[PDB]
Amino acid sequence: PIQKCKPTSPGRRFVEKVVHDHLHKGAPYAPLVEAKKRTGGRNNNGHITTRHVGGGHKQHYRIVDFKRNKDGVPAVVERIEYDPSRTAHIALLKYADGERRYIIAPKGLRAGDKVQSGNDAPIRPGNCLPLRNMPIGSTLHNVELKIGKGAQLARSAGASVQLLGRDGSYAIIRLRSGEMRKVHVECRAVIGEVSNQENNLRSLGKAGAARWRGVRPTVRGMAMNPIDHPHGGGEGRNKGIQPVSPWGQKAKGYKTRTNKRTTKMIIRDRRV
Amino acid sequence: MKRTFQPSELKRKRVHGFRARMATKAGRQVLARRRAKGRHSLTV
RNA sequence: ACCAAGGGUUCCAGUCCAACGUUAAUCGGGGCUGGGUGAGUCGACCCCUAAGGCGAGGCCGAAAGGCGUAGUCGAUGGGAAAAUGGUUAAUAUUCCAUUACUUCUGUGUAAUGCGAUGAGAGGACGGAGAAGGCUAAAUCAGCCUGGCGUUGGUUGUCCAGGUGAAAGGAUGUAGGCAUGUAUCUUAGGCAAAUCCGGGGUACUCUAUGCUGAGAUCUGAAAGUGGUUGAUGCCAUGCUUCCAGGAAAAGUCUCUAAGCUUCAGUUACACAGGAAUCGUACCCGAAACCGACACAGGUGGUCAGGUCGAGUAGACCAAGGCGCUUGAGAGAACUCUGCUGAAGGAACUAGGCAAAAUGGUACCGUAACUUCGGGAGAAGGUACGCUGUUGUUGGUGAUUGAGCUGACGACAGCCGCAGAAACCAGGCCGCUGCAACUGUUUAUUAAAAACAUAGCACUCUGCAAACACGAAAGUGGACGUAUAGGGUGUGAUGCCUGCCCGGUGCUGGAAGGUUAAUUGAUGGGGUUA
RNA sequence: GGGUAAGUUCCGACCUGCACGAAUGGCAUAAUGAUGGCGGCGCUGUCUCCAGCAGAGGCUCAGUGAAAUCGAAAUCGCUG
RNA sequence: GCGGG
RNA sequence: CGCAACCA
Ligand SMILES: [Mg+2]
Ligand SMILES: [Mg+2]
Ligand SMILES: [Mg+2]
Ligand SMILES: [Mg+2]
Ligand SMILES: [Mg+2]
Ligand SMILES: [Mg+2]
Ligand SMILES: [Mg+2]
Ligand SMILES: [Mg+2]
Ligand SMILES: [Mg+2]
Ligand SMILES: [Mg+2]
Ligand SMILES: [Mg+2]
Ligand SMILES: [Mg+2]
Ligand SMILES: [Mg+2]
Ligand SMILES: [Mg+2]
Ligand SMILES: [Mg+2]
Ligand SMILES: [Mg+2]
Ligand SMILES: [Mg+2]
Ligand SMILES: [Mg+2]
Ligand SMILES: [Mg+2]
Ligand SMILES: [Mg+2]
Ligand SMILES: [Mg+2]
Ligand SMILES: [Mg+2]
Ligand SMILES: [Mg+2]
Ligand SMILES: [Mg+2]
Ligand SMILES: [Mg+2]
Ligand SMILES: [Mg+2]
Ligand SMILES: [Mg+2]
Ligand SMILES: [Mg+2]
Ligand SMILES: [Mg+2]
Ligand SMILES: [Mg+2]
Ligand SMILES: [Mg+2]
Ligand SMILES: [Mg+2]
Ligand SMILES: [Mg+2]
Ligand SMILES: [Mg+2]
Ligand SMILES: [Mg+2]
Ligand SMILES: [Mg+2]
Ligand SMILES: [Mg+2]
Ligand SMILES: [Mg+2]
Ligand SMILES: [Mg+2]
Ligand SMILES: [Mg+2]
Repeated sequence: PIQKCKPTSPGRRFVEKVVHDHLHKGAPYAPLVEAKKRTGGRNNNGHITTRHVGGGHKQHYRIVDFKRNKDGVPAVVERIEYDPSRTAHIALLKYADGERRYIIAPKGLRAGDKVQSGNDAPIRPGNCLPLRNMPIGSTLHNVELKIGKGAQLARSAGASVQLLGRDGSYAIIRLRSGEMRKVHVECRAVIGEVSNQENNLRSLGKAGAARWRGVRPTVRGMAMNPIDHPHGGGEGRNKGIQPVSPWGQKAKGYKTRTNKRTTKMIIRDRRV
Repeated sequence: MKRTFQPSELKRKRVHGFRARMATKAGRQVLARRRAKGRHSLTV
């Protein structure tokens, strides 16, 4: 779980690290990793399009099987592994015919456990099933939105959705944001909650720890000049302005959703 | 002090070289202008 | 001292001195004439790819053009192979001698399945730390040669100089890693596979393989031992931590296709090849970047002795230099230092600057504290040389010699002073601000400014919000609400009261007002 | 009130807050700071009040040889 | 110029 | 009292 560090120096006083004794200490499965170069938040044109991005440790991308399209074949868990690209752990499945794959690890999955996919799969954490065959009230993760595309929803370290009920060709689920949504019943989900789940109790402790994760420092617009930010200027400390983004969009409460194409799939949003 | 020039021949040829000028419309207009002036060196 | 970059003949020799050289110059990086750079193994070229670039088609765009697929380029990274000695005025891992190694060709001989653009393996990789085994190197000894000292002594336990052949071949150790072998089988590997992956059996795990420094053997006038000992090597190893650590080819396995008694493959033998370009010289520099033969800047490599923790420092070696105006004099004044009676901050905006402290071991050390600190708090003692005596460690000739490390106890001797020179913290009390390490006005501001971990609010359901872009599209993110963006605050402790009238924002939609649109009415003009 | 012989600064109080005040955060806070203020021990040429000495310039000789400026100059004081 | 008082 | 029309 969480281990607090002794204050043997000022940069250690507040470092709360997450420690897991069951994670594989060793190299990732080599056929399933590829290179992942850093962007710095720069697009095609070479412009910065996302601020506060840059640096960080070199990372390989693990190829996680989000589609789980190997149905009917049982698989056994070989090990649980650190994945630098996400906040959850990953499980290395060895299928019954020798194929090795990566999946998002469920909360209680350990080495030696068995998972399966398809319509026939038993109700068991790590089993991928269409939303038709899931029992109401179940805790799911790794939920599809389009048929055949792969898990898109509830993938982060402690995520999960509630299956609230199916009516027609749409199951109604509740998301972590507090939002009630409908998803086609041919979409697949996985049983259980996502693995890591104390990822949000950690404490970085020092600035350099944030730099290791590829985050660059944030500068307040209050600290800038008027040519740089709409909050800039002023003798001394002044913020005589309704808070706003660097490009002039209001920052407290102003809603920015403008997609009209999928609004009929939202039963109840958050803030209700 | 460190001064601004700091030579490197590869970088010179990749920024201001003949093939770098010939690769765009504006660089070929540079070459046409320097031929119109009668320069003895077209490029670096 | 040697490279890269950059320079471009400055390199070497002969000759000349007008100009250039902050003076003269017979000299020169100056003038004139001539010479000089030798490669299968060094580097580049070459094969391979990263970031990025270009990009057939394609998508987008008034045009110009933009993005991008297939591909094709692009090193700062991956991919064959050489050492020792000698030689020029100037080149040498290139020339010569000796001894190697790599990879190609052919021409044969003997054996017989060869296999791709496909699949697999491998190449293939982080930080930190530690133990060991070694070796270079250094030093001493041994040996060879010479010497017998301008002044007391010096035929020795004396002085000085010289003196340890590498790559490669064989061997396969210290260490490191993997249990291996056989057989049957198989929802996987775009199709095939005898291959890889997955299953099952039997024996093995005091077993097999791979890898591997160094030693030994060989190479091959003195030319042999000890000690210390690497940052080099084993080691791309091992342990541990989290922030989780290139790619592709060369290489190996497998079959597809295609051939088939051939071709191809592999074992050996014979003969022959390995092109092209660079190679001089300069490298804290008078040759590069600074207008200069300019106190600046310039990446990597090597780096000996005494003492020393040390690549600090003092003095030296190898090597290289005396910095391209000198000669006098020895005024004020300026700069840079040294010392200074008595006093000791009275100076001054201000102890500014100077003076002072300073090492090692041991003793001792307050408030306060987030229990880690504070703290080297403060402060104090000892320290040289000579001899005597003890414990101990490491190597290991022949159990233990010789060499060598560490720690003490006594006794004496000398000086003003034993940390001897160089080197090398000043300290304490109260208080504001910012938690802290960091960052910043290149060139008058380093801070209380910025950032920060932490906190909160808010937006965002994924073709996400948001940003860039004319669009295509790209980033966000090969992420998915424990995520991502914006805003403020700023560790931590204790906390964070009241106000929704104003301006925002969010929700509501009864009513008023209200655009394009539509075109009912009414009015006019024309005249049969 | 303390500190000094003597304190517009400093520290501790008081509250009459011209015109503090709670995430443009309030009040504290160990550690940290080439941070601001004040005090002390040591130490001193900072000073009373400067003296001597060393090196480098200055000065003289030989050689080379600038610069800014400049209407023209036979370019004194005082009072007006 | 359209509604309200 | 509000909403909307303003080019001597
Ligand atoms: Mg951000
Ligand atoms: Mg500012
Ligand atoms: Mg503005
Ligand atoms: Mg103000
Ligand atoms: Mg010469
Ligand atoms: Mg001359
Ligand atoms: Mg010459
Ligand atoms: Mg393009
Ligand atoms: Mg085209
Ligand atoms: Mg290429
Ligand atoms: Mg290279
Ligand atoms: Mg030479
Ligand atoms: Mg490492
Ligand atoms: Mg004599
Ligand atoms: Mg070539
Ligand atoms: Mg040379
Ligand atoms: Mg030098
Ligand atoms: Mg200059
Ligand atoms: Mg000179
Ligand atoms: Mg210079
Ligand atoms: Mg030195
Ligand atoms: Mg005195
Ligand atoms: Mg005195
Ligand atoms: Mg005074
Ligand atoms: Mg005074
Ligand atoms: Mg001072
Ligand atoms: Mg001093
Ligand atoms: Mg600070
Ligand atoms: Mg600092
Ligand atoms: Mg700076
Ligand atoms: Mg400045
Ligand atoms: Mg400054
Ligand atoms: Mg602030
Ligand atoms: Mg705070
Ligand atoms: Mg005072
Ligand atoms: Mg305030
Ligand atoms: Mg408040
Ligand atoms: Mg506030
Ligand atoms: Mg005083
Ligand atoms: Mg006169």
